Amino acid sequence: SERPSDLVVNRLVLFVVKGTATSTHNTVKPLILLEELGVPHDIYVVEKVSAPWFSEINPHKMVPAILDRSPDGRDTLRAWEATSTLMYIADAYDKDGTFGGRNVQERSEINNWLTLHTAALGPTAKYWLYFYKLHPEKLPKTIEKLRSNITVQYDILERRLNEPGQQYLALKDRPTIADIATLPFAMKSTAELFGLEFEKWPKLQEWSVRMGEREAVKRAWQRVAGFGHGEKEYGMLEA
Amino acid sequence: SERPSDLVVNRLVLFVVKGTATSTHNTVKPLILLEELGVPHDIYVVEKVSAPWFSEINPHKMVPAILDRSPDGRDTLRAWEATSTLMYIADAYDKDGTFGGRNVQERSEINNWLTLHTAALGPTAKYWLYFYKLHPEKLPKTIEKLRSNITVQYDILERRLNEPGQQYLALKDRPTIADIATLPFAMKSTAELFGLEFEKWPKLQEWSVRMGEREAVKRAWQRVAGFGHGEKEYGMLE
Repeated sequence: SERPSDLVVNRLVLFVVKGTATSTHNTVKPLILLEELGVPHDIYVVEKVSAPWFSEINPHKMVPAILDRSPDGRDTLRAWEATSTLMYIADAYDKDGTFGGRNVQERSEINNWLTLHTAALGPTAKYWLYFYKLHPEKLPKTIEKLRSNITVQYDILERRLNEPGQQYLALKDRPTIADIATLPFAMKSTAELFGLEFEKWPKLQEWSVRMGEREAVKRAWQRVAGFGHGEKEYGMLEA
Repeated sequence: SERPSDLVVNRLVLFVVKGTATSTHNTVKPLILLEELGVPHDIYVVEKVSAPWFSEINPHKMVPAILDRSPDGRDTLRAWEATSTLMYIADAYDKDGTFGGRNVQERSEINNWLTLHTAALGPTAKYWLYFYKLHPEKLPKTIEKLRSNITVQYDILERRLNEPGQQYLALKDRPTIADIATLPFAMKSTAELFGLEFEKWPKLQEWSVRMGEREAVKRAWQRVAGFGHGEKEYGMLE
C-alpha cells in the first residue's frame, strides 16, 4: 500500500477518475466550490479506486476524496464522501460563510437541504445507476421503484422553489453547498438519463439553469469531463 | 396550515412518534446529543406525520424534526433529517465542540464518518427495511444485495476501530455526532434484525457496548421507548 511516486500534498489534492457522463456527478461537487472560492488545488486521476494505497485515503474506495495540509501546515488531513468534501472546503477556505452559512439561522437551512440530498436523492440516484448498469442481473421492478423515489425528491425540491422569493434551496439570496450538492442530480441531462421529463418540475428546471450560468459551475463541468483524457492519463495532473 | 393549540416554541421542541421497536432508531440520535449536552427541550408526539401542519416543519414528512428559537430570538429555526438535527444542536448548543469538533482537523474526520452513515449505511439500512417489510412485493435478490452492502459497511467500521488507539469512529479520545449517528444501525439488536452475527465484528461490538454504557445514551433509549405511552398519548408532553 505504498503511495505512487507523484502523490505529494503541497496544497489541496482532489482525487477524481477518468471523465465520463456517469463518473463526474460527485467529483464535480467539491470542484464547483474550489472554483467558486478560487482555492489553489491539484487534481489526481486515480486509475483503480480498489488500489490499497487509495483505501488508506478513503476506506469507502470512491472519488471524490481530498488530501490537504492542516491549517498550521505541519500535518495532513483527509475528506471523503462528496458532502464531506464540501463541508471540509467550506470549513478550511470559506471564512466569510458565503457558501457554508454566516450564522446559526443560515446553517440550519443549508444543513437541512444538504442532508436531504446526502440521505435521499444522492443514495437513491446511486442505487438506480448501480442496478441500471453495474449489477450483473437486470432487476427492473427495483430500478422502477428507485426511479419513482427520484420523482418524489424532485417534487420536494419543486415545492421549496415555489415558495415566495426562494431563488435557491437553502437561502433566498444566494447559492450554498446545499445547491452545489443537489445540482448534478437535478439538471435536464441527468433527468433524461433517469428517463424523466424535467419540464414537469418548472421551478426546479429554472433553478438548474440559474446554477448552470455561474462561471465557477461552467469551469467545473468543463474540467471534470477532461480529467484522464489529456497528455497524462493517470496520476498527478501538471499544474 | 394552522398548528395544534398545544404546539408552542419556548425552547427546542423535538418531534417524535409513539415509541415502538421500529420507530426510534432515527429520533434517538438528536435525543442522545440533547442528553449529552444537557440542552433544555420539549417532546412533541406527532399522531400523523402526513398532517399538513407537520409538512410545513419537515417537507420530507418524517421524525425526527426540531423547532427552536434563533439565538437572537428574531426567527423560528427548523432542523429535519436525523443528521441535520445533530448538526443543528451542535451548532446552537455545543459551544466547546465536544461532539462537533474543536478544530478543522477534528471536524474533517467527524464529517467523514458522519457523512459515511448519512450516505451509505443509513440509506442502505432504510432500503433493506423498506424492501424486507414495506414493499407490496418481496424482491429477495434486491434484499440480499442490500444485506451484502450492510456487511461491507460493518467491515469498514471494523477496519477503523482496529487502528491503534481508535476507541471511537472519528476521534481516538471521545465520541462525536459521527458515533451518535452510527450507533442505532451498528448494535447487536439491529445486526440481528438484518440476520447478521454481530460477534463477527468484535471491535465494532466492543464500541457499541462502550457507547451503550454512556448515561446519556441509556437515558435517550429509555425516554424514546416511553414517548406516547405516559399520561399523554399525542401532542406536547409535560
